[PDB]
Amino acid sequence: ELDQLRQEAEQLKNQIRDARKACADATLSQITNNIDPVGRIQMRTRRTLRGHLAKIYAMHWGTDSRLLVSASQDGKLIIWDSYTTNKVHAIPLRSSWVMTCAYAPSGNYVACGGLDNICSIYNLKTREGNVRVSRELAGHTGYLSCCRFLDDNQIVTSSGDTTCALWDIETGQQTTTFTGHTGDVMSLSLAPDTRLFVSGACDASAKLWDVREGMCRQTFTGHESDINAICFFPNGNAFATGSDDATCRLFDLRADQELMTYSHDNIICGITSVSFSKSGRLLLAGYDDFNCNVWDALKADRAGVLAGHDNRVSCLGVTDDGMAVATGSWDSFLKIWN
Amino acid sequence: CTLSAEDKAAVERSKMIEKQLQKDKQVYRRTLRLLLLGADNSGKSTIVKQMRIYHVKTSGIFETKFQVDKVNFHMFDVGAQRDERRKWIQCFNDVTAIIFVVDSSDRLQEALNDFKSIWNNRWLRTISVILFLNKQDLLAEKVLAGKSKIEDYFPEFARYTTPEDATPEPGEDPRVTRAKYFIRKEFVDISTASGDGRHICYPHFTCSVDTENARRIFNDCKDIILQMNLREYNLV
Amino acid sequence: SIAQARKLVEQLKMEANIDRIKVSKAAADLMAYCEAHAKEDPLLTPVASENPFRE
Amino acid sequence: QVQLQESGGGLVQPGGSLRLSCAASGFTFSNYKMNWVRQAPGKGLEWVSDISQSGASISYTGSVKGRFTISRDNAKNTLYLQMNSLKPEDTAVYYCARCPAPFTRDCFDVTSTTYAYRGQGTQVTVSS
Amino acid sequence: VQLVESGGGLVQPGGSRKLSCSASGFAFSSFGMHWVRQAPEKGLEWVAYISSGSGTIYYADTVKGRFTISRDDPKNTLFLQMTSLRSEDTAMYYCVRSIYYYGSSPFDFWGQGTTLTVSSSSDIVMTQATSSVPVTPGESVSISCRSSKSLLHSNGNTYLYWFLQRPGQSPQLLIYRMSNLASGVPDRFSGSGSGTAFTLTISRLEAEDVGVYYCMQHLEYPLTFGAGTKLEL
Amino acid sequence: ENFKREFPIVYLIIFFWGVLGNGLSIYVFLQPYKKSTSVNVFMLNLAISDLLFISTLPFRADYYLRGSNWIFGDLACRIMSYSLYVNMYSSIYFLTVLSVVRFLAMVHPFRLLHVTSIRSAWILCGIIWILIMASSIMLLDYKIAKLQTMNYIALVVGCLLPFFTLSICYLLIIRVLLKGLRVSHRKALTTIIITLIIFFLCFLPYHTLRTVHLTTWKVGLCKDRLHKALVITLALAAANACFNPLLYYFAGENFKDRL
Ligand SMILES: CCCCCCCCCCCCC/C=C/[C@@H](O)[C@H](CO)NC(=O)CCCCCCCCCCCCCCC
Ligand SMILES: CC(C)CCC[C@@H](C)[C@H]1CC[C@H]2[C@@H]3CC=C4C[C@@H](O)CC[C@]4(C)[C@H]3CC[C@]12C
Ligand SMILES: CC(C)CCC[C@@H](C)[C@H]1CC[C@H]2[C@@H]3CC=C4C[C@@H](O)CC[C@]4(C)[C@H]3CC[C@]12C
Repeated sequence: ELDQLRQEAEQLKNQIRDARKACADATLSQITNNIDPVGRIQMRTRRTLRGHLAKIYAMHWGTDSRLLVSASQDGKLIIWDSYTTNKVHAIPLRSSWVMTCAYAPSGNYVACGGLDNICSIYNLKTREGNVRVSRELAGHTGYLSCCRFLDDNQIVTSSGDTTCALWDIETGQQTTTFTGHTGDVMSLSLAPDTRLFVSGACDASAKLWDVREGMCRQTFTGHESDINAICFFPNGNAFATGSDDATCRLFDLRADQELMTYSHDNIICGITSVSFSKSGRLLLAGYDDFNCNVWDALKADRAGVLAGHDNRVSCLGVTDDGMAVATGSWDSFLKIWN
Repeated sequence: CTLSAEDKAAVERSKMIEKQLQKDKQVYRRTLRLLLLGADNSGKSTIVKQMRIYHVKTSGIFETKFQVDKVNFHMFDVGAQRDERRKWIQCFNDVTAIIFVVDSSDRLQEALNDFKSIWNNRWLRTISVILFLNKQDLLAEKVLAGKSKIEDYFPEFARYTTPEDATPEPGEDPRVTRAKYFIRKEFVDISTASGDGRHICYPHFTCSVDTENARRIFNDCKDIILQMNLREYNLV
Repeated sequence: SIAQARKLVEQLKMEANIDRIKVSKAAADLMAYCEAHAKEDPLLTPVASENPFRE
Repeated sequence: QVQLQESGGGLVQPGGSLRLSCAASGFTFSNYKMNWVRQAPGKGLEWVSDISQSGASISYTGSVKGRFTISRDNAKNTLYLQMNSLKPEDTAVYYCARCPAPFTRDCFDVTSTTYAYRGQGTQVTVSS
Repeated sequence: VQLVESGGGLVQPGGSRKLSCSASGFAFSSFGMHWVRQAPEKGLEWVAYISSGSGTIYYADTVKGRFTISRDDPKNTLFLQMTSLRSEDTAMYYCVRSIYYYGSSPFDFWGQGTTLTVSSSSDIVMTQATSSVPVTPGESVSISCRSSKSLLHSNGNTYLYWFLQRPGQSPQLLIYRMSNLASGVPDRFSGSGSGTAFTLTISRLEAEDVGVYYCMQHLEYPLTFGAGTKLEL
Repeated sequence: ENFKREFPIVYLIIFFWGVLGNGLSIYVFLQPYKKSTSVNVFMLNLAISDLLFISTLPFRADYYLRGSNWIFGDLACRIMSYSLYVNMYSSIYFLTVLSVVRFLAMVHPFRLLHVTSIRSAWILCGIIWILIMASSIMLLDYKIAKLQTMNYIALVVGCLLPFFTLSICYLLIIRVLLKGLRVSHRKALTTIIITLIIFFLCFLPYHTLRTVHLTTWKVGLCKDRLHKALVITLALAAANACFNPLLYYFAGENFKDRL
């Protein structure tokens, strides 16, 4: 009875695997064997932002590549100057278990959310002095993992209830709900043009979504354990997944299969964060073994290590102009590098 | 000097922010943060009621505050989360004293596996668990006047023969004490099997009418603090 | 659970019946994009004089 | 993609010896502490056997002590469960579950109503 | 979001005057507070300053040590004493707040500050063009100003403001740091510059865009102004 | 008039082991960690005190080896001796305040009276350092000077008072540790008792012997045992700089974490 439908689902899996195999006769490395290696990349902690009491789950850059928001489990959103090390704002949260923070692309707003299932929107550029709460977005049944502003009125929030949700900030009501993953969703990455976003979850699968209706375009399944971080390539035709099987992998949307895996035997801890630089030649991944590794995204070898953190690296970010990378960490310190 | 007047008053702003961050750091370190774990059968909510007497629809975490002797405790019961917990449990690596509550009267091997997985979890090591072997009364009626036995679901209990008890309750029947000790021993076997020194488990025999559960967290907590101070003052 | 099998098979139809551009094209496209933007990545070719995080 | 296909299962008599199997693909097998979990009708999942990464540390639920044996051939990517003297109460559907993350000694939420690195399962029945 | 003050009026050339301020509409204790004074048939003059978390209290060079700018974060007031009143310091006082952080817009909203009257130097100079420039609506005016010292710090920004005033109500900020438009200012006002002399461009000069176009520098603390150009219809 | 006993090699050995034990310590205290709390300010103070003391050591070693060699050097003899034996009386106070901090942490942990790394800790550093210096700048001058009353008033407060403070603090900590026993309490008890015994060793033996004759043997007579034992105190005081690295921060995890 029902086993007929499940067997036909297995046959659909078989045909999908056959198609993905037939569209590949050469790996990324063969096509990019003759490209010049990046050499050794050395990056030094130019600034060090301190002031967070507890571990830092998330940081998000501003679009001006100078402002920076970070969330910490003491329950602070702090906004930094990151040129000078000044604290532009220090917002206290109502729930001190925030897993994510986002900074509006205009620079007007920050959202944090976290283990309270609500995405709180904070208004920075108020005519009034203090940063007050725009609204709370309460429609998720599991902790918020990631949140990204599309604009001042649309934010995509990932959750531990296995669903991503698109919101309308004026109304506070879900414009769309994305409901494909079986394991809870850990990271989120809007496309460069904000027509799509990839989503990595605790089912070891990444899903490409279309944020116009709310249906999954593609599913990418190459990892072994659950996927902790995702990030589109600058192009928008690829993305890198930072997983818990101690690997990073590059998937591309158009071929729709894995391109390379960025792994080395010495690494036996999970990835916590990924980021590309500006040209996508340089994938930066944070690890549980306390130090970010810089990956040549086209050779698949390490070139450079951001080893300066006492605890695990919980977040990463490259500036929109690419001048800097900031790494937060569970030791409660943010470091800017160049 | 080499920065304008705008930069000056910006730095005055950042320093005024440091002043508030320091006041909050003084608030944040004098408070002890307890993660309360447990199952559906465990009297977890009743223990929370016990500290409340001692002290919003889809809320994803709960939070109760109590103080024992001028020390602020801050207990984080988990609310509307899903069944899987290998991610949101990492948020509690730097808490004092996970408070694990189990249903003693029994499902008990499920509690043993929960304890074993909390204990051996990276990012949850270095946290000392405080077992509340709950529902002791129900365990008494289940053993002393019951057909259900611990010999099944746990074959190595027929050959148990209680160790020399220090000072049980006078009303406790030898069999009641034997089972009550076997269950606690069953948990402490996991506790001592892998957590060498950075870990302690503080078992207790608590009931639904137990009005000393707040103090038994204070004493354990005090002792968990003392071990941390011993390692950070280089005294050990 | 029957509706869950329904909605999985409906989805697995979509990823199956979707077009895939061969991997050669996508690898070449990423390599060409990296070539296009190498000169202005201030983390790969380190900044010459203008970087805002010195001293 | 992480697959775990169970084998075995059937209608053994109350006392018979029925051997389960578990083909595994899509992950490097040797790095995970795998499990056996079963679901007796009308009840939630319970954990049964807990073979380690290399076959060293092994644990059982009390009710299957001595009766059940777990092995794993990391070269054949296969998990096993030797069921003997199958008393007429362990007639559960038997799932082959996996550790969430490699290089680890604990297994969070393996018996979760939702878990993703579990298996389809197999059924065991008694009395006929 | 109002700033209102008290007192003010006739005073003797040696009388103590307690010129308070009231700010009961915003987050007082996050803002720098200046004072700026308007000489009646003249331009308007910079006065004391008190930063957020009173720790920097600058003063002018003509009143330095006379009237003790203070603060009261609870009561939300800028209490001021004053006793000397050298017969020409009596003018129209303004209470401007300013917040200082990256991207912030200082000198945004000014008070009223009544017009008490008496009954009887290496600063910068902000010189402007002809103080009238009569133009009818629809034409693009380009009134400018001159700075003696180059207003361009090595940051990369020019610390030049632009204000408008009206026959009556207080002034406002149009474009702070010579480019960035203020909040409630129409996109018709604009700004461009080279470092020492440059201008703001308006397009559709309606009945309320008429007034005196003052100007400020913000590199050092004389916080100087100009005589102001009064555009007529 | 009883110093003609050149037992040199001891000073050089102490210099070597102390400088290796203290340079490492200052290096690893110099790492930017969110260290633990304001407790490494005190150990940094003690480390620098010990470093400057052991740095002064080689030249007085040269003096006691070649009697007429150091007096050749310069005016620095007086400043060296007088205002660099400010170190010993300051090194004592830093270890006694470290003991008070440990007592507060272990015995009274729910009273956060050990906080403020930036500056409510370095304020105490400045107070101790500058106050000791100032109390020493009343009588800036080895070559003897009339310091009869000077030693007695220095002993009653700068020598014995830390003893009645350090000993009581560590005994009160020992009261707790007695009643996890094995792993933690035993290893804390061993470290505490070893610190107590070695402190009682050096310090007391240099002080009491130096006082007696700050009363007897340059104003009166002596015999070989007294001033030879006298060398015992100088040598043992020196000897400590060797143990201070291993004593306070070899068995601790805080410290051993960094390196
Ligand atoms: C910090 C808060 C409280 C205030 C601090 C109290 C001060 C702690 C340090 C003491 C005073 C400043 C440092 C002074 C050093 C000298 O004073 C020196 C001891 O080092 N003299 C004596 O021992 C004199 C002892 C007399 C015994 C003589 C035997 C040999 C000792 C050395 C002098 C020999 C005299 C030579 C024959 C005439
Ligand atoms: C006694 C001699 C050796 C010097 C005394 C130590 C000095 C520095 C003081 C300063 C800090 C003091 C503590 C402040 C806190 C208290 C109050 C109460 O809890 C009992 C004593 C106790 C714990 C004090 C102990 C005495 C103390 C340790
Ligand atoms: C670290 C210590 C030495 C600080 C200096 C003084 C010592 C003597 C002081 C500090 C605070 C004091 C202790 C704290 C308070 C108590 C409780 C009660 O029983 C009275 C005495 C007793 C037991 C004190 C004994 C003496 C004590 C330990």
